[PDB]
Amino acid sequence: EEWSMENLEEIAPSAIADATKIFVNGCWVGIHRDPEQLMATLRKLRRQMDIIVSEVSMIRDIRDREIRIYTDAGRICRPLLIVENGSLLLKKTHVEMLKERDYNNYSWQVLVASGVVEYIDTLEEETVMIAMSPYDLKQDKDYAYCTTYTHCEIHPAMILGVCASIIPFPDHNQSPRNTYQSAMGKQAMGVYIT
Amino acid sequence: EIQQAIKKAKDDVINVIQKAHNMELEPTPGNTLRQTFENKVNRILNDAR
Amino acid sequence: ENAEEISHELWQEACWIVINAYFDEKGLVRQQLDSFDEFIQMSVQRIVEDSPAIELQAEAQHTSGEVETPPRFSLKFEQIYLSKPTHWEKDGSPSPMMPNEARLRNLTYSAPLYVDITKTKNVEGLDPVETQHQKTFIGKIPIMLR
Amino acid sequence: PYGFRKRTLPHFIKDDYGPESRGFVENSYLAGLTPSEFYFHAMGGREGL
Amino acid sequence: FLTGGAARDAEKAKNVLCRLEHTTLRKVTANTAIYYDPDPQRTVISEDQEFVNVYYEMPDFDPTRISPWLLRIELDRKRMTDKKLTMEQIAEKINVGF
Amino acid sequence: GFVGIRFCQECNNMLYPKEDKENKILLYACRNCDYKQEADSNCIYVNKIMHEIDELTHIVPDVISDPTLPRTEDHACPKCSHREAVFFQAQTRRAEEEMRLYYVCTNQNCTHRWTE
Amino acid sequence: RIIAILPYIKQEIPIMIVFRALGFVADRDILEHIIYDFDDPEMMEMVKPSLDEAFVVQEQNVALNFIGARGARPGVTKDKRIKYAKEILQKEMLPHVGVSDFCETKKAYFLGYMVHRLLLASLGRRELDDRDHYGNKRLDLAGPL
Ligand SMILES: [Zn+2]
Ligand SMILES: [Zn+2]
Repeated sequence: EEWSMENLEEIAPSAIADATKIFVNGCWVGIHRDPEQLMATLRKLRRQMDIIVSEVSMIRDIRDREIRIYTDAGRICRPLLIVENGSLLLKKTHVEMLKERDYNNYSWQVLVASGVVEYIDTLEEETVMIAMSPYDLKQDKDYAYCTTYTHCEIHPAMILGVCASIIPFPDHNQSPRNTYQSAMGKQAMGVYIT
Repeated sequence: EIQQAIKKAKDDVINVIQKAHNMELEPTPGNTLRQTFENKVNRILNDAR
Repeated sequence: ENAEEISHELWQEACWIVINAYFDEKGLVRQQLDSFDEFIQMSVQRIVEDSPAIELQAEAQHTSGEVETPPRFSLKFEQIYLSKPTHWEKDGSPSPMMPNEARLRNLTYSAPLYVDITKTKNVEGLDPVETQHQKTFIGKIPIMLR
Repeated sequence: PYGFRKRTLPHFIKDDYGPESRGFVENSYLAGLTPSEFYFHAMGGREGL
Repeated sequence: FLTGGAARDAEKAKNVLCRLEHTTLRKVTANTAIYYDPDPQRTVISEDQEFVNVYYEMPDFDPTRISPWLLRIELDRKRMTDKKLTMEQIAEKINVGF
Repeated sequence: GFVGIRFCQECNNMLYPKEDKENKILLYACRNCDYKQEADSNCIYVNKIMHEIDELTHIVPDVISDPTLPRTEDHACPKCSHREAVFFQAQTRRAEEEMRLYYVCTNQNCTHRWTE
Repeated sequence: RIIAILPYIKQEIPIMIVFRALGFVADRDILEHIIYDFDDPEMMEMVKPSLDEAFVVQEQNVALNFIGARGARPGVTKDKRIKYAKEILQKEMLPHVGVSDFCETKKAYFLGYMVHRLLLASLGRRELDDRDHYGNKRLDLAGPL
């Protein structure tokens, strides 16, 4: 409300058809007439942890002219690297900083607070483009599948669980066999605790 | 030979998508355009396999 | 500026270093501990702050000489203090409850909860007086480990 | 099916009917599956159970 | 199953298909509209004006007694062709249904 | 032609069609009120079974800033001759039976929407 | 035709009586609350039968008496039912947008948005929601439980 937003109680009902509605936790609060610049400002505010924490999900429904902001509990998120202008925001400098958190102090929270990793939830995934690998970013534009990437997977093997990630080469097996091993990994025998 | 056959089948299904987008795919009687397109794609991929 | 770009084998090493950092900080059961800490602090404070106050009025309608202005009481709960998990024995001596002591003795790994109570005594025609009952024990809440 | 808005997975593009986004697995079990087609094969194998 | 010339010719089998399939007014027309028409011989639609005076030149009823409200139904030509229907059948069906 | 609806100028209610026979005129009149006015057009209910959507008007020109949408660099803009365009299929109920592409010019000053 | 199913009311209520019960007697104001663009033909065609059905009710207290007569354990002599109708329209209809006083404008905005979404999905301009789409799901952990 301090940035540029017009509240619902202070507008005429005939001035809504051009603007973009804003929903905060499912409550319609008002409208805004520059949704792309506001969405970029909100992403910049979330990536610095200034006002908005990294937990908050923000969605820009482009074709329906909506902005939905969700802050409640129960939402499930995945960390993803940030891609802008066809390049990763993670550099070799951050890898050396992680080698010196293996020495001292550049923890994962500092990495998220630096603005290179965002928590994208399962509702924001409909509005973002996720690269499978950095190999997809370097393709020439003559045969490029996409040129506007917004995120990149850290590793695809993180889509598995706990009992399913003990399987050696699960991409060479049939899927019900992987399900059977995830069922039988809980029934194995070993040193359960020290 | 197997990889070349799979690549040729993928080029065939890309050409089928292109002719469907260019309004050149005549639907068969008894089913609509989506059903005809899905039948052609499934037939191409199953024949390739 | 291209020296900062991560090469391919450096990308596999770098991404597994990033995953190692994530699992070094967060761990594997972070959602349980985070939800419990949120529950304890904010949920218990919001329950004891959003609960309606007790409103009272005496009704001595079965006896003669009934006063037209009966005395009234009000009770308010405002603050929550949570201690460490502590066990009181049969003689009443407190002791720190270890999780292994709770497992071996079939006890409940719980911590007592204390609440501040404000009791306002009001008489029609007199100034109401406030009484503070601090650290009032109301029950033990179980504590999730780690 | 398009579980997302006109996308099977967020790594593909909207309104993609090509065989990679549709779910055709061009790799054998010896070669190993790409992650998108691994997830597609997981959805395919769940239906039998 | 079919017998005779319907069994071997696709046109008579299509005639059997048209005689069996439920074809309402939903499946055959383009659009509907309701007009107010004060003068039937001077109707607001100019494209109707070429032939409506043909129908009222030798009318079976008094044009003064009729109501001014008009229901204009434009039909799709391709759906008429596919169902092999004609307008005299539609007029006869209207006259026996109402 | 297609006609909209009209509102009263005295109580902002629903104006209904009505007919007078002394002048033999259609009038848009008010039932909760006493207002009446002359009708400019002559239709009162137009229904179209297969209805020709101008879905080029229905698609929002804000979709050029969509990373999830495809891009092409061969179909030039018919208005401003921009090479880059964004193509997608329709979202309606009749147009998934057509396999028809829809193109939006990616220029922020032009935003032309067309179909090839 | 469009109806509304209310908490603690076993009957079916048209939405126009509900909108008049929130303090909007005119039709242009309610169609402003639902149809954001007046240039759209088909949504104006779709909003007609609710307007035609709820023509008898034209005043706010008449709408509140319409609401209160259909609730469980109905009151007597109108006005208490009207009071009961307020207890449905302030504490039961949409508590997430507000339960305080003078919140009928935002509640009318949200109800018009719901009717706008229903009419958008009737004309096929937006996709239908999916039950098993996991974006529409939340996980109750140890905290909320
Ligand atoms: Zn009026
Ligand atoms: Zn252009």
